[PDB]
Amino acid sequence: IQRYVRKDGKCNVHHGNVRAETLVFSTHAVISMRDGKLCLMFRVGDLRNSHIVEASIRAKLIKSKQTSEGEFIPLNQTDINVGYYTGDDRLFLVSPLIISHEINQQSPFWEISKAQLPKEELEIVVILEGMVEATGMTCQARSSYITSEILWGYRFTPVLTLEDGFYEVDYNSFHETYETSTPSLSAKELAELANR
Amino acid sequence: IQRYVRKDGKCNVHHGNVRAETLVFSTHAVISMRDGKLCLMFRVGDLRNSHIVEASIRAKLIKSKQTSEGEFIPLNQTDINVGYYTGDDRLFLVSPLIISHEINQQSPFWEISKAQLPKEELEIVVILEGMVEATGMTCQARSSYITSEILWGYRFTPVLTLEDGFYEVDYNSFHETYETSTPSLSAKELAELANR
Amino acid sequence: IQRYVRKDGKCNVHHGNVRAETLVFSTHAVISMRDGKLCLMFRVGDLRNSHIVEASIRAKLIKSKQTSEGEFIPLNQTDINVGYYTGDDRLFLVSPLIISHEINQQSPFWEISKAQLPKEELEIVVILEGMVEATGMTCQARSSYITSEILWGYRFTPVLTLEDGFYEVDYNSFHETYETSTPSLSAKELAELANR
Amino acid sequence: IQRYVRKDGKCNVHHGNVRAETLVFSTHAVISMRDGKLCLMFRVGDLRNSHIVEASIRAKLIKSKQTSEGEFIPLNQTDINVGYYTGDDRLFLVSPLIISHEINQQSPFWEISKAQLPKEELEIVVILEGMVEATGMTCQARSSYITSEILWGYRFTPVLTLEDGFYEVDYNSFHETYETSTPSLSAKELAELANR
Ligand SMILES: [Mg+2]
Repeated sequence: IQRYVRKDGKCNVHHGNVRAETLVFSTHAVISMRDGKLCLMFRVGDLRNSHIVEASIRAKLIKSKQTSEGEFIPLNQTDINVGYYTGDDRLFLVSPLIISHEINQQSPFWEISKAQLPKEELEIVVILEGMVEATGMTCQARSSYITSEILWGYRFTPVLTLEDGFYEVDYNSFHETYETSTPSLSAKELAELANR
Repeated sequence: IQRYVRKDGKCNVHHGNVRAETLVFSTHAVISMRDGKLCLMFRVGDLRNSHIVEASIRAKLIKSKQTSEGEFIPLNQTDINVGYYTGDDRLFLVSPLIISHEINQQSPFWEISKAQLPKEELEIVVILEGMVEATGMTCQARSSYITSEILWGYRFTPVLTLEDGFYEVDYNSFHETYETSTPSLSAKELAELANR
Repeated sequence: IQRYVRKDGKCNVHHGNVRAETLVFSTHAVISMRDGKLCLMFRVGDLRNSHIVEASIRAKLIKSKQTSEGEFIPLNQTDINVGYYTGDDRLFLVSPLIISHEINQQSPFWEISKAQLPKEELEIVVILEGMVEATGMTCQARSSYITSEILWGYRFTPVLTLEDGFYEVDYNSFHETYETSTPSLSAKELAELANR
Repeated sequence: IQRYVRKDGKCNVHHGNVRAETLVFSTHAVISMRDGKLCLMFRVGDLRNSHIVEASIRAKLIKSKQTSEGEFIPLNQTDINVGYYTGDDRLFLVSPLIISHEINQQSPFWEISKAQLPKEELEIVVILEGMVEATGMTCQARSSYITSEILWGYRFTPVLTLEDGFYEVDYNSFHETYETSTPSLSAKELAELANR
């Protein structure tokens, strides 16, 4: 069993690193099943040459909406759950990670089906926050996924491989994704169907 | 669909910006229905020329009170819920936002009706907190809404408009508000009535 | 109605202030009823000449204990609830505040009666944390309450008075406390008795 | 009763201290019963010559996994509960502490028995985070526990002793541990058995 982190806290990624370069999110987001739940996921890269202390991830849904009373909100913001409750948004960013927002009753994608997706006018804003160990200062990295950028029924290619006592990152695959069998019903719909 | 945030994280607000100027809250707060719940809301502006990382919002109710045991607390503080539980107080401040505190059983405005409002001796203190990307340092901006400053049965004028691939802010409307049909019962009261 | 905080965010405490001096906790802690719940409370002062951004309060119970399996923990730590869940530990420190830990089933003082108190070998450690606006840096102030320092059946004298459009703090009363009718049963006990 | 923390906030540990040296986690982790619940625990040392403000602890489980849909995640991360919900991960690090993750239904060790442990391919990554009072800057200390490093059915030797009005730390015992009667069933198993 090859350790990921050594006893003295130095990680075993990127042989011969030194722990500006900007951080990178995947260009696309994918939606597909993980242990019977539908999930929207996007990938978030590390910083090749520095740790990010107190790193956290959050996402906003930006979407215009009209309240049952006729109030119209341009570009309304609401928070997408990417680990907030269990502390799984407190990232340990030492190699690219797939962040997953599980689509449940409280998720805004609850009723969005495959067909219905390309119709919706929305944008996921993703936001990484954390203190760069090296620099001492607080960073923020952002990115965005509009409708046409969320690929339904795909999964992220793995990029992490163990080679000679270090784990190397094939950054070429970073944005690459592949197709997999995935129902085209909405989450709400899978739930109804399952629950009888 | 015109993006709000570009792939590399630069937002599309305030054409030709550069991301001291002080931040601004609305002068008044409004109370009115959103999807069948009564809501107290106030607006909170952005910083025209800088992002605010790890920006959060909180509000205190300052109100003198007497405990059933006769203890009298001058200017007692209690926390107003403006997204604390779901992470909707973790703001993405890139254009003025209406913050909403939904008036539920645990809200102190639960039993405050329209008539009853101008009678109560209270003050909402609003507090924005966050690190100014530019400056590196932690900012705090505060403001206040006393009774006469909460307008019952109004809504905030929208200020956000898309113009030629950027979203511009009509800062003139920032404080402006308009009237709308709104019941004059208290939340507790609407709840009773609805629940039979 | 004299405002506590002005529209531009400047508070109306300590006429002619300028917003080292150390922060101060009360020398004693008191235990007494507030709206039918028993409460341990201690007072925590402000900084006469500076705000404290992102100010929070927490408390630890330090008490030696033996697990049902015979493991003996010297000076075991467990967290005392002083607003953690509702965000009432996120302080707005602009005049001395009484912090209250309500003694409920999950509080370690649940079964501690008046008689039983002076028998217990314990220490409350109180810890204020926050960034000094002036200094830019993170402060921590601590203090402690051992058994003999928790006064049962008392209340904190008020210190806050409005004088000519500013609220002045009578710092003399800061530590002073007074007696009030308070049952000498433990919380667990009041609960049983009440619940029949 | 010898105080642990004095009225003015100075702690009574390490006679003649001055409040680089690196922080230290125990080399091993132990698993054993505390008040009828099974617990994985590891020890985390203080900094002999400085306090750590806003100190927090978190742990990740790193373990490769395959989703019921065949997706294979190398070195999957999931958060281990070490006080997140009650605020017991907000440490008061003034002498080495045993951090305890109670193994319940939501813990990944739920179904891991004594026999089954040495078979599993996993790694606990532990991460201390906090601002060094002295230095002004944010620190991160990390360490790791692979399978062979978690000792089943052991307890941490105590290291804290009161000597002449100060509490001294026998740093020799810091990593030392001892054996105790402990069932070899998994938590899930003890639960079933107990619950009839
Ligand atoms: Mg911070």
